[PDB]
Amino acid sequence: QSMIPDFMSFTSHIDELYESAKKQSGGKVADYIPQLAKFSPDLWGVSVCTVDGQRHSTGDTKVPFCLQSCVKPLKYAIAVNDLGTEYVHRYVGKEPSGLNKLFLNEDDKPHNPMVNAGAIVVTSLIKQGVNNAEKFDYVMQFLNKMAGNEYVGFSNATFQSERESGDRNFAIGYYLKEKKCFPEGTDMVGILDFYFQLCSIEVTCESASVMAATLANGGFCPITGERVLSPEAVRNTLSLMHSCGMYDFSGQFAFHVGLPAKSGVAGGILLVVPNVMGMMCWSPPLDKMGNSVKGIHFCHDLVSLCNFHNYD
Amino acid sequence: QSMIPDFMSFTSHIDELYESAKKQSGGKVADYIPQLAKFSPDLWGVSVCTVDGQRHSTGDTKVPFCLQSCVKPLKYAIAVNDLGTEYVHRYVGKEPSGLNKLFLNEDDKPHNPMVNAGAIVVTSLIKQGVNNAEKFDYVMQFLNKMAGNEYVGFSNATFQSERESGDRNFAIGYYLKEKKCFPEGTDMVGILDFYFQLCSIEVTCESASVMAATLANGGFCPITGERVLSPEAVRNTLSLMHSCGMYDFSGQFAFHVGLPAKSGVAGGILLVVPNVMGMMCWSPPLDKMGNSVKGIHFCHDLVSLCNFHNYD
Amino acid sequence: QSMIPDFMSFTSHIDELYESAKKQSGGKVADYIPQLAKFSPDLWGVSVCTVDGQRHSTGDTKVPFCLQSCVKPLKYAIAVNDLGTEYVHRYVGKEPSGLNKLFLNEDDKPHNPMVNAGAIVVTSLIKQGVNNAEKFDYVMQFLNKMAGNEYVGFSNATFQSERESGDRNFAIGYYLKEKKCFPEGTDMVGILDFYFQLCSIEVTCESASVMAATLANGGFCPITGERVLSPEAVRNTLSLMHSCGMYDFSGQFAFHVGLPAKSGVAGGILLVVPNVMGMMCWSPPLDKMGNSVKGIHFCHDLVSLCNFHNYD
Amino acid sequence: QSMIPDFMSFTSHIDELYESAKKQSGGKVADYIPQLAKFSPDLWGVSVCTVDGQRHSTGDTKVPFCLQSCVKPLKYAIAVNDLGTEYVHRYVGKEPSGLNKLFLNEDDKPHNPMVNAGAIVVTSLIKQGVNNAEKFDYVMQFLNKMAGNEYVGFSNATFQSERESGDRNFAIGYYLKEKKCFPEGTDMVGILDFYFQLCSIEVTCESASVMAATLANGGFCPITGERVLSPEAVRNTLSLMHSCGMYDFSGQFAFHVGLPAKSGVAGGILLVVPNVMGMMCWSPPLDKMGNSVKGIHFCHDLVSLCNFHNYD
Repeated sequence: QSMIPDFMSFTSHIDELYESAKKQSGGKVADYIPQLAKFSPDLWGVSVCTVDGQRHSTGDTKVPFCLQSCVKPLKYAIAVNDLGTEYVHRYVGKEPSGLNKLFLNEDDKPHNPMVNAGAIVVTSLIKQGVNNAEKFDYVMQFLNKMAGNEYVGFSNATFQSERESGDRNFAIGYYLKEKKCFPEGTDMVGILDFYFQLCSIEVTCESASVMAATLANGGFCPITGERVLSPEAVRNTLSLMHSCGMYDFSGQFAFHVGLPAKSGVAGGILLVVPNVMGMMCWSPPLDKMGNSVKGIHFCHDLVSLCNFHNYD
Repeated sequence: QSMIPDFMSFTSHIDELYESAKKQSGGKVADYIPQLAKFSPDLWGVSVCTVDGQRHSTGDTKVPFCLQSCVKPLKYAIAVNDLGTEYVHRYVGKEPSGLNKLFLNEDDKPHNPMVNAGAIVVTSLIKQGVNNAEKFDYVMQFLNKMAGNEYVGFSNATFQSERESGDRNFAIGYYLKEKKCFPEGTDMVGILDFYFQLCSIEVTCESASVMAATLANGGFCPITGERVLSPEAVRNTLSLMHSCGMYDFSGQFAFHVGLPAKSGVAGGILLVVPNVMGMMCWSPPLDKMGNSVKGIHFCHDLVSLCNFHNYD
Repeated sequence: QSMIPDFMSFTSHIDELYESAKKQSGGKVADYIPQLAKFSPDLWGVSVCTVDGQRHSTGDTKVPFCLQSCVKPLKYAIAVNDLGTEYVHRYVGKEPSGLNKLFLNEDDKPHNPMVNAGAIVVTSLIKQGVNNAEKFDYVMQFLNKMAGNEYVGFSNATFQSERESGDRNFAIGYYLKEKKCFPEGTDMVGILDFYFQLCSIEVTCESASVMAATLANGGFCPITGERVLSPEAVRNTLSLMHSCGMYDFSGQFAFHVGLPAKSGVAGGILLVVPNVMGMMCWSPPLDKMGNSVKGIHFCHDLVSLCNFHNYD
Repeated sequence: QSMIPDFMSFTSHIDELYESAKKQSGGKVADYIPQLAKFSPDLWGVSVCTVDGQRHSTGDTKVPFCLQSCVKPLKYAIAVNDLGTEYVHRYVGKEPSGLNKLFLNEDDKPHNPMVNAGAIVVTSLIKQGVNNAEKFDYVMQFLNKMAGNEYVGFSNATFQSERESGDRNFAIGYYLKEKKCFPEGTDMVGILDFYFQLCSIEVTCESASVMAATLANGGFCPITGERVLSPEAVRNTLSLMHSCGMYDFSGQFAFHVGLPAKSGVAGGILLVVPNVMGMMCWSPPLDKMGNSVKGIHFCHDLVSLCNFHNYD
């Protein structure tokens, strides 16, 4: 409950950590598509939004960037919220996979919602029946509520490039169709289209931190008081972000940082400190694992300083 | 050189083995598409064609059926014949894979030409540049020469069903595209189309046995004297049929039968006894491994009786 | 901080859950050795020990049983406590493995301290230099402090049976020696002996719950006020128990229960509710995964009722 | 039947190939034990022994060296010869494994007799009941018959070093014991001892080539006319040498050379040309795969020149 004693002083520490992370210039900006290669390796922003509704930003916190995989926890939350744990998990697993890297697990289901095959299946469960345009509007609405109506855009350029370039996602798409992993009567190619769109949704560190804070606040948006996601949805999302949100670094991350988080190839890291605050770190240069270098650094420092680790 | 002493007497033994195999009624006729489910489980034919040009058939040896995977050795032979060992193998491996069942190997190449991913890549190497209609005519011509101009048809029904149903081959198709496994400028979807057509080519035990005899005769068609395939092509094809031609039964088959062979889901088994004869066994009911039950039985008996095993 | 409002009332709920679990009669009592087969499938005990020092038991909470794998978290805590995170992890990983089931990971290290290969390596790090008798006394002392000097015995019968029967642990032992996984100059066979002894240490639900409470209390024994383990040791142990403490059920467990726990083939389940209490459930009949049936049931019920899940 | 036209001229070609291979100075002499590191990288010998009984040697063909893995085909032949295909294969598989590298396969049996786990199991089947000294004498006798009584020694130094250093073979030993892979009442540690001895048996290129010729001659020693191995034994051995005799190079070897062969860490390569001749190439420097560099080179050249490939 009693988060941080003095928020203003906490703010001062965020800035120090931010400054320290700024010195980390390693990594490479994703470049499989021009829309990602465009970004400057020097962009670096950190936005905080407590359960209180208190805000604080430092760095490039108003420059829009694509959620990419950061959207995975979000659409999963939405699915559980509208369909419940039981139904959703008839189509997707609940744990980290081994590491080469099969699309399905022992039961012919994607290992979890945080890997592509999983996110693709989860995408096929949301608002079934209506057209893609409607489904897309539906999720945008949902993301707006989580962000307390702050910035939520869309990158058509990214969407177009992701589609006419995601051969691997199509491989996954057909494979899942082959294994009957989708709900009866699913238009697979149409689902991949919806999936590419969701990955192309844009946010800023500021609006994203509010989304994170909503998850940190048991499903209530810290700046509107509104209930956006069901308790069940939030807990599931957090559990999976804890164990599968940082790609191949998930294990190390859970051990050293101990916080629910989710990274994206755009350089973002959606971080959550349960009952305390939500955060969004962003910096285009990624490491071998695919996580934002400055972001990973900052997260370690934050936990070592404020003792935020799940088991402190 | 000195094959079998008396061919007429050998013929009498073929009939006995054929009759013995006829008692084996186990297995299930493939049924993932209606064109295969249609077949009667009782169809059973065995055609022999020696290096001499001597023929002999017993059973349903004139009922057309699709080559399916039996065409894999054949198109591979063609590729090596027109492009040479070195070039072809820049795109496909030369050995059996482990067993779950990755599309690519350590070097991002399909393990060998006998598995789907391999056959698909091999298909992309033949007669590059021309349209599919032309490529198809080209291979048909080639198959005719191997069969000494005997029956070589095409099943449009099978082709159509294979296409609008091969989700797994499409998964493989996109995956290979993703890993840059095809030659520069390959139209992947167009290649899968050519691949489905090749699998739909029809033969009879009689015309197929002539094809096998051509491979048994170092590349010369036993009934026309013509050189159809280069020595290099024939040896490669035989080596791979020896180790990867019977799906997951390849190991057992190489150990107990010791002959170059290739099975197909239609129930066919293209068998080759180097410098002696070519054969084609056919019977729709397959076992767990996917091989023709009567066919597998007959092959074991043939080797136990005539001591045809590679190492006798 | 504010654990449960009224402990006496909480006690009443424990008894209800205990009674409910009692109806679950499935599973099989381990029987690879007679010392385990001896146990009655009806034994069922649950002991609670809060951070306050408040106690409560129900069922067979005074019948001694072997820790078996339950000792893994405990000796790991000890290693980190005396050697620090960095040193210990030069020899053992920090995450769940895939699932067949290799002894080592990508870096030739046991995946984590909760699997046999890991526990064996961890065992080789404790009190290096002294003889086994001394090492054993050292750990017993440590376990006594964690249990606030309550019951901590030893089963010579189990120890003897485990040794002259653990062919697989010996396979692991030699393999690790082969891969130079032990500290310079380690007597491998001697280490396996120490390992078998540690698995043979006996506790009761009551003394074990105190051990769990010590971990729940940041390293301080709830009934002596003494500092037994360093904060670093406790946090590491808890993180790994969260992700690797329930064998192949770890994933499901982390998702549905969300609590640090560790099971043992004797039927015990060391459970920990951070900053609230420690617990020890015990019931010999195990499920396919190897976890106590009644124990697994009880744990699910406890979290569904008291909302103890890490992310509630 | 009609091997090579003129043997004397063939001899002249062997010398040319031998000379050509001599220029290949790559590779590293095994050095996990001093008894192997001792060898000069320049040693290079090639001995030929036809089915006729005609001999020819070039290079260091009288310098003794350990069979090491070259003994695997030989003891397997012996097992099949005394127990028959059926019995032997209740304990060991018949095919190449995948590639990390599990000790057992799907049925809990070593994949084949050519890998360590397999050879160890095969070793436990020979002359059961008698003591190791007797078993050893028994196999020595057998090897003498295959070598037409030519050089067959023993390296006690190698044996001692292999034992007090084969941690991995012990891991395999205990693992197999754990999976009940040995015949009822097998003294596992005693079997590993017999296994280390068999690997320490010494031969020269000359005596080994005679052993190979015996296999090439359907089980009859070319220089004594005696029947040493049953036809069944020889065919099985050859089939497995064809597919599993060159470690991880087996696939490539079967494709490009197409001859039954078996390599050893001492630098030897037991080669067999069915119904023509037996050979033994030896040169201490091995490649990444573990095969003799000069040996591999020579074998390729031999087949390209004399068209000895199984499918020429």
